Amino acid sequence: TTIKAAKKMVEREEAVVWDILDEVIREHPVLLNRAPTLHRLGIQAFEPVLIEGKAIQLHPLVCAAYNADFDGDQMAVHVPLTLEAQLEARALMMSTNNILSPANGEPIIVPSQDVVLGLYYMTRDCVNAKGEGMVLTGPKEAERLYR
Amino acid sequence: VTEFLKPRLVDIEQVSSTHAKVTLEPLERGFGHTLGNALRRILLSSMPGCAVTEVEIDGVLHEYSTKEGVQEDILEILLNLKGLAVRVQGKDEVILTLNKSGIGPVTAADITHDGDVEIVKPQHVICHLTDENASISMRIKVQRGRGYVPASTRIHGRLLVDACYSPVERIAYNVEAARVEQRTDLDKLVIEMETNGTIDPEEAIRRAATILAEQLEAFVDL
Amino acid sequence: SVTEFLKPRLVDIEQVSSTHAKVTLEPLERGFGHTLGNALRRILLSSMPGCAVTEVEIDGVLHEYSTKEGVQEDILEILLNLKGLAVRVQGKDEVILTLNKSGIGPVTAADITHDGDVEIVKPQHVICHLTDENASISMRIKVQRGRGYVPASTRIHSEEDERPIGRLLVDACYSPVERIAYNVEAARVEQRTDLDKLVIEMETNGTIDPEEAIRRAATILAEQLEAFVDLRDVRQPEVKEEKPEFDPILLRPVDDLELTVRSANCLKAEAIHYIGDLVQRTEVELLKTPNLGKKSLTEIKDVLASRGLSLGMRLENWPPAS
Amino acid sequence: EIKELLKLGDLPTSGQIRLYDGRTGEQFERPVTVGYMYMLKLNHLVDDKM
Ligand SMILES: [Mg+2]
Repeated sequence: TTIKAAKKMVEREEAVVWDILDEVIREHPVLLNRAPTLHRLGIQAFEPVLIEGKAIQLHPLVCAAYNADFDGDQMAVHVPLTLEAQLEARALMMSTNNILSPANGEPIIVPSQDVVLGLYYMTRDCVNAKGEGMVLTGPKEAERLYR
Repeated sequence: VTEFLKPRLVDIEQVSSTHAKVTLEPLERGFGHTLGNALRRILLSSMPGCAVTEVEIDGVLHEYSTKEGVQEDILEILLNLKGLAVRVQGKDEVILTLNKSGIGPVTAADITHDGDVEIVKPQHVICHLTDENASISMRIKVQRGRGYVPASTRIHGRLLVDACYSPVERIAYNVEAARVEQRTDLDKLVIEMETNGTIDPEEAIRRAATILAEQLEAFVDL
Repeated sequence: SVTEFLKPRLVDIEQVSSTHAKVTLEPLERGFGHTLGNALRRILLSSMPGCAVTEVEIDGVLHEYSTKEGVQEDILEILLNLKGLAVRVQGKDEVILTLNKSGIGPVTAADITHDGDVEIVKPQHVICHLTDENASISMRIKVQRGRGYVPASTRIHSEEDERPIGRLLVDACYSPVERIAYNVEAARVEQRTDLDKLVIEMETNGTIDPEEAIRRAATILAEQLEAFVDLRDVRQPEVKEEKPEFDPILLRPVDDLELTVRSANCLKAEAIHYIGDLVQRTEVELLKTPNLGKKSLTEIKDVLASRGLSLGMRLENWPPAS
Repeated sequence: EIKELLKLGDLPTSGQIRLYDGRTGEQFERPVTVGYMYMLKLNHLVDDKM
C-alpha cells in the first residue's frame, strides 16, 4: 500500500517482484548506445529480455551495425519513460526500422562472419560425397536424410 | 533434493492438422537438449511404419527410360510413389496394382481397393498421362520396415525406391530459456514436427516416448 | 523382429580401478547406440547425487583469508583440498565430521574421526601439512548430499547463518562423475547381425557405484520422459481456487512458538495444546491459568502475541479438519 | 620439432582431433584443432562496469 513498503519489497526481491518486472516490460522498448556514436545507428531501440549475469546481449547483426566488436566494448542503456518516447522508440529507432544506412542505400544488416562461413559450407559440392546421386521428394526429405 | 522438475506444458499447436508444434516447459538445465535430441534421433530412424519399396511397371523395367504416354520421366514417378503414405493392417507386406487409363493425372485413389491397406491421401497425384490412348500399369510392393532405408543400401530385375518407413516427414527441436520465480534459466523445449498424416504428430511423439521408455525399462527402479 | 524389437540389459560392471569403471549395455537394436549413449552421458554429467563438503569451521581461524601458526598451507588451500575431498554418506543426508590432528606431518583424509554411516572413498588424499611439533588443528566439516553444483554465493538463506564467524563456506561441487566416455560396437548376438553393444566408461570420484549410477540416470530419464509419454493440453493454473482461510499454524500445538517447556506444561496445565482452541481464549484466562505470574507470563506475552497473532481471537470456523 | 614432440606422445601430428557435439552426439566433420593454450584474465571484469 505504501511506497516505502514497495521499496522494501524491491529491496528483498520477493518472488512476486520478478513476475511484476517481467509484466511491466512485456512491450516497453529500451535504447542501446555505443560509446563513440559516429552516425545515426549508434543508438537503437530494442525490446529487453531478462537474462542472468551482468552482460548486455545484443543481436550480432546490429553489433556489426554499431561498429561494435566484443573486445570488451561497453554499451549504455536508456529507458524512454514517457508514452510519446516509448511509442517513438518503437516506431522510429527500433532495429526493424533501420536496415539501410542514411548515407548509402545499401543494407546495413549484413551477415558479417561465422554465418557466411556456415552457409558457404552448407552450399558447396564435394564431387564424391556420401549420398551423391539420389532423388529427394523435397527439402524436408533432404533435411531428414542429413540429420 | 534428488528429485527433479517435471514440465507444465503450455501448447499443442495443431496448424494444418499434419504439422504440429508442441511446447514443453520447464526442463532442467540440460534436459531440453538431451530429450529433444533423443526424441529426434528415434523418430527419424527408429520409428516403424509402412511405405512402398518395390515398383514394377509391367512395360518398362529401368529407372532411366524413354517411356511415352506420360510427360514425366520414370524418376518423377518413383519420386511421387516415395511419398505415397499407406497405413497397413495386420499384414506385414503387400503388393498393390494400379492399372489405369484415361487422359490426365493418374492419382492414388485409382489403386484397387484392397482390405488390408489404407491410403492416407487418395487425392495424391502420382503421374500425369498422355491425354488419349494411354494405359500404363504397375504393381507396387510395400514393407513393414524400421525407418529410412535408401536404395543404394538396398541395392544388392526388379526396380527399387527409397524406403521411408518413418511416418515423420520432418522434425526439429529448439530450446529456449524459461523462468522460474528465482531460477536463472530452465530449458523450454519446442518441437515442430510434420508427418505423413498416417498418424497425428502428437500421436507420433507419444509413440516415440513409449518406444524409448520400453527400451529404458531394463534399468529403472520404480 | 520387424516391429516391437527387443530391449537391452546391463551385462557388465567391469571396474579397472577404484574409479575408472566400464559397463556394457547390450543389445541396442540400431541407431539406439548413439541415442542412449549421448543421453546417458548428458544425464550422468548433469545430475548425480553427490555429497561433497559444504560448510567447514576451524577453531583457530576466523576468515578463510587468514593463516594459522603451524599449518604449511593457507586456509584457502585447505578449503580447496577439502572441496577436492570426496566422501560417501550412507545413513543421513547431511552430517558433521570432526578432524583433530597434532604433530609434524601431513594431515590426510584418514585422520578424520570417521563414522559408520560415513565412509571416506580414498584416505590418501592430503588435506594439509603441519610443520611444527606442538602445532595442531581441530575442524568441523559439514557434508550434505545434493544434486548438481551450487556456488558459495547464492547458497545463503538468511542473515544469521553466516553470523558464526568460524563458519567458512566452501562452494560445494558435488558430482561423483568426472568424465563419461562411450562407444558402440558390434555385439556378439547369438543369431543376428549389426546389433550394437554400448560400452560406457565412467571416470568418477569412486563415491557412487557404476551400475547404481547407470540405473539412477536411467530412472531420471524415464521419469522425465513420462512427461510426454501421455502428453495432452494440460495447465496447472486453476483460476479461482476455493479453500477455507483458516490459518494452518492454529492446527499445531501452542508449544511450537519458540518458548520454554515450563510454559508449555503451563498451557498443558489448562489442557490447551491447540492454537486453534487458544484462539478462543483471551487474556481473561492467564493469571487463572495455573502458575502464570511474571516470568512464564512474560514468555507467553512475548513469543505468542508478537508473531502477528493475538492471544484469543473470535472465529467461527474450526477445526477443518482436525 | 613440434611434430616430433607430438610423436613422442600418442597424439596426432596434425594437432587436430575428431570432436563430438555434447548436445547431439554426432561428430563434427573436418577434424578441429584443440590444444592447451595459456589464457589470462584482465581486470576489466564485469562487476566493475555494470
Ligand atoms: Mg572494441
